[PDB]
Amino acid sequence: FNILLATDSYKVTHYKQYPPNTSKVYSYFECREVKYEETVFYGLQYILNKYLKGKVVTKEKIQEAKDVYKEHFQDDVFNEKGWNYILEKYDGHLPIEIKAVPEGFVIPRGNVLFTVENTDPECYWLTNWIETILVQSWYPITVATNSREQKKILAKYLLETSGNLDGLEYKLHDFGYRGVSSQETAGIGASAHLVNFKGTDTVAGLALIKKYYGTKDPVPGYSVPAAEHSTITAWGKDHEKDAFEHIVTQFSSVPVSVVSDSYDIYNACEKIWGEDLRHLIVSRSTQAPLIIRPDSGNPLDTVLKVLEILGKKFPVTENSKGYKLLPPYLRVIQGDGVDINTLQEIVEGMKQKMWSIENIAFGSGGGLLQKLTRDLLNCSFKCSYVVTNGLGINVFKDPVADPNKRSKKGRLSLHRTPAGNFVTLEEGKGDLEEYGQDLLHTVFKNGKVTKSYSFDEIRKNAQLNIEL
Amino acid sequence: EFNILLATDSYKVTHYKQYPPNTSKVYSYFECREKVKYEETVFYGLQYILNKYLKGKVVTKEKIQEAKDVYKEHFQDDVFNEKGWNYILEKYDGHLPIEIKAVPEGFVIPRGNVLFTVENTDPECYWLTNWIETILVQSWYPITVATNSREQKKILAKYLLETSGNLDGLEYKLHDFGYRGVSSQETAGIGASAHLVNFKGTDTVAGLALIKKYYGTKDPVPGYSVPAAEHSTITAWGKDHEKDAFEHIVTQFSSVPVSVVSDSYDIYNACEKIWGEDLRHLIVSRSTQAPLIIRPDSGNPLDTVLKVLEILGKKFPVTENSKGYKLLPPYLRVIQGDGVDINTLQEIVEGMKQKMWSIENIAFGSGGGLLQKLTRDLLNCSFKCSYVVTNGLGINVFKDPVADPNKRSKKGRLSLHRTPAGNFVTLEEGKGDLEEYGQDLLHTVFKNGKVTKSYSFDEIRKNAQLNIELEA
Ligand SMILES: O=C(NCc1ccc2sccc2c1)[C@H]1CCCN(c2ncnc3nn(-c4ccc(C(F)(F)F)cc4)cc23)C1
Ligand SMILES: O=C(NCc1ccc2sccc2c1)[C@H]1CCCN(c2ncnc3nn(-c4ccc(C(F)(F)F)cc4)cc23)C1
Ligand SMILES: [Cl-]
Repeated sequence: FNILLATDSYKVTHYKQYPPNTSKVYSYFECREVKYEETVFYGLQYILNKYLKGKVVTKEKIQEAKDVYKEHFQDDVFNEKGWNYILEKYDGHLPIEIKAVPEGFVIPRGNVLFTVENTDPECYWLTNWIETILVQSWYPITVATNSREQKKILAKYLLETSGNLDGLEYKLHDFGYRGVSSQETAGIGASAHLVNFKGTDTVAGLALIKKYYGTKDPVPGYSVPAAEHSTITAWGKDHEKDAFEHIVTQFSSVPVSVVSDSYDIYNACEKIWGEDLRHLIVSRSTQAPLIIRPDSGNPLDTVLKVLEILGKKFPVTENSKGYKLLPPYLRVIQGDGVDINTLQEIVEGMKQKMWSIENIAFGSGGGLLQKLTRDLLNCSFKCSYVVTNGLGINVFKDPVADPNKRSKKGRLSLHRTPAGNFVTLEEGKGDLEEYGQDLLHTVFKNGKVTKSYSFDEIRKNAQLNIEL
Repeated sequence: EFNILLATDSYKVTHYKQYPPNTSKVYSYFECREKVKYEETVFYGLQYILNKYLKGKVVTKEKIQEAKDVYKEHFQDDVFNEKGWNYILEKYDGHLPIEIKAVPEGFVIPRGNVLFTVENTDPECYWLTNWIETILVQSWYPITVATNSREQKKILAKYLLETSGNLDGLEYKLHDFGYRGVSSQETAGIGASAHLVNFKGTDTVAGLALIKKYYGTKDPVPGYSVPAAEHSTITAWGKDHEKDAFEHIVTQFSSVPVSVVSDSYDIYNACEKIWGEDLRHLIVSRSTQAPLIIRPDSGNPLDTVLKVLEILGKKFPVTENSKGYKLLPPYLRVIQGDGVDINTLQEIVEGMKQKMWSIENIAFGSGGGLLQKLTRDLLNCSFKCSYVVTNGLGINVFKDPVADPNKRSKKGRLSLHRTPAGNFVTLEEGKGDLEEYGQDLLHTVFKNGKVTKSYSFDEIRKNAQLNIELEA
């Protein structure tokens, strides 16, 4: 990986664009103002370690960038001198200071989350060179936020229909491995999901967490055996019962998920699971239930009909809240067409039909990890302060067309209000000490990570109020 | 170091226990299922995955032990198929006994056709075909980026030809701004590579290194860029010094095209008063080869572009081209780089045509729309098992959910053929064996750990050409 080639093309030309005698460039990141009123800050530590720390400049990487940019621009605009200065004076370590709110923190929209500035007047251009790298923080931030908002919905309806939050952490399972754009995205996004839940089929997220964050337990996420359409349909259309019987027998003492919509979902629940193989189901342990998985049709209508079918073939109880409950050896997972919008429609529809959320878990793939954009939380990186000719000026952009696009001014700090909320102070006014100490911590300075967090601390920082 | 044993969906670790006993072959295919309609898809991206993740010695004793340890904790049971993976290590030196056949990269294929097939070449590795489903299915992303980018090229081609009379500079009309708007570094390189199948302009440098490394081009670089300002380089001069920043930047880049974002404070003021009066003398002296490209970054995309053009038309000498459409002087152009996606792009060029503005005046930049706002759902990319051999007898397998007709899968051994009318057809149940449809267009691209056929990025670009381009 070459950091010289890891930025937007036009930033190669920006060192020629600042006012002469600019010694400091200071920029910040924010999620500008389900409304997504607060965001989980997560992901920066991965980027600091993988891409920014240590000796990131070498003579080979300088020559490599020079050659590519010569052709890419059909001209020689690359700042070979500036990158050679960093190589010689700092042994390839970036003269940059980054301050950030602790990872896992839940911060309302419109607050400074991290800031970036150069620690050497010669590398004024370096602050915004690494904008492209740092701005991709939007994705772990957005995945963790949107997953936590789904946890809020599940927590509300689980508590309503069951009376507690038992198993809340396993109610949203990550199916997004094949639905995302790359391997690296799969690991990043799955790790952001594991901030809030414990269930994932995306194995790459586990290795990311151990390498860059760490956890007391051996792994941060868990899975169960499960069938796919290929392992069912390979038996032939007339032998779906044989496949079902073989699979739950092979996994008789662990939980097993079995997709049951290969040909007819309703038929499989009523006659195969509910009549032919019913004796293999009711014999199952509470620890290892059969989890029927519908994979097609309208998500809410399918779940309700599936439950109504199973309720008439199996012994239903009424829990202490008055809500119906399958026997402990039988559960349901809906892992098709689940995003935050449809998830809300399902649990509300289940509650209206007096079904407890204990009966169901959810799986999400593309919605959980792929259908998200930087626009969703307005993740933005803008320069707020420069020093030219020895006097610093507060800088901002205020487009006439859009008020929302307006940016913060000057040196920034994050503080607690007297009522315990968050406030971002502008124009260096945090130096007046009317709001206490600045919340941001130096996490990166001059090529070294100076403060880090375990994935256990991040999980505790990210918990819901209902859980506290 | 990447471990292929840890690069699949968790539950596929347990699937070797789930197939019918005495199964010697598992045969699966990839397609963009039938449901801007997206009637045809550019096949691109598989060669990247074959080389980066699948070829060579991908199994080692350390990687087997590593997977065993993680899996035991992950499932809280021992389900990992250590025996099957050690067989591949000892018998084939860690090379995957798999054969992959595929339509050539760059080919434009209508929806509902087999694009590649996967099968095991050793009866002991029946489970391996679908183990690598997750790795292979991620080809949906370069396929979808290339298809959606080509569809935007179609729109630009139609309106450029209508308002100008030719397609000059079409391959530069959609610029890739998506580096910071995507989910990771690897995604940025893959997606920018798929955009360069259809265009030449990119700010995502990672796509260039991917192409050189995995595909290659006769030319030194696949994509090109121009110097450009951002809000940070303008606003750093101060509120009252936007004119100073403008003047400094166009003078530093007197000799090449330079894009200057002009909406930091007031976009309309910048074009009418600053570009159009204060600095007009630095603009009109510019060469045709190195024009000033004014960039508006906010407000309604169509309304801003129209008002910007109306402002510039009154401060600068406009001509009427041979089609009757208005044209800025060659030293002055416009680029709209905000809020551009396939739907918005169509709205802009149509609105420009209604106001008698040539598409020659404008280029477009897209970030999130071009590379991040796409899903596997859009082209219905799907990987399914269509054929298996059990007890020596091959059977055609498929899924036919009652709730959804669209979810139904193809049956048996598959082949892709040219029809008598020149269209494409996918033959099911091994019927391609009959030879009534000509030669199978799928070629073996991967067999037993080796990439057996590869394509240059030059061939891919030729294969993906628009019909309008061919006639011209
Ligand atoms: O009772 C436990 N287990 C068995 C169990 C109970 C309820 C349900 S509801 C769907 C599955 C399931 C399974 C203990 C032991 C630990 C789990 N516990 C859980 N409590 C509440 N809801 C849970 N959902 N899942 C779950 C979700 C998705 C998947 C899959 F297939 F996608 F990977 C697998 C399991 C676990 C839940 C506590
Ligand atoms: O002298 C050439 N062009 C100058 C030119 C003409 C029209 C326009 S309209 C926007 C820019 C522009 C620039 C030759 C040489 C090669 C280019 N030619 C092109 N012909 C037609 N449309 C083109 N758009 N772009 C373009 C788009 C985006 C960006 C960026 F990076 F800022 F985003 C830069 C340039 C080039 C066009 C032919
Ligand atoms: Cl999905």
